[PDB]
Amino acid sequence: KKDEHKQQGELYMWDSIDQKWTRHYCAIADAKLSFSDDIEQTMEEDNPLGSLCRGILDLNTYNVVKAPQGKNQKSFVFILEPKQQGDPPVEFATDRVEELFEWFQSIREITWKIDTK
Repeated sequence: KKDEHKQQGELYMWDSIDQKWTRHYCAIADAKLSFSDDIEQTMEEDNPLGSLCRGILDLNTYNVVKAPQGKNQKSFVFILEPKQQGDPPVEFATDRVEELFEWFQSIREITWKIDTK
């Protein structure tokens, strides 16, 4: 028995702004991943726009790499490496082994693997 369904939830991304791990509302649609701004750890100084889609990963020009021993107070981290030209990388992390293999395997399902013919 198997059932396909959109993978949506929360994730963590390295924030050099405050050098810490905040909570972001992620959601994969079609072949892209959109993460929203802090939903509780908001650092709005003057309460800017905020909006919903703070950023999206085309997942068509990146590379996933399982970072060992995690990064920055982490033990399990994954880094995205753009393939466009000279774009910056992005670090991700979780608090469980299941959430890690679940969210990161999906990100890889679009980047690490690409079926086009």
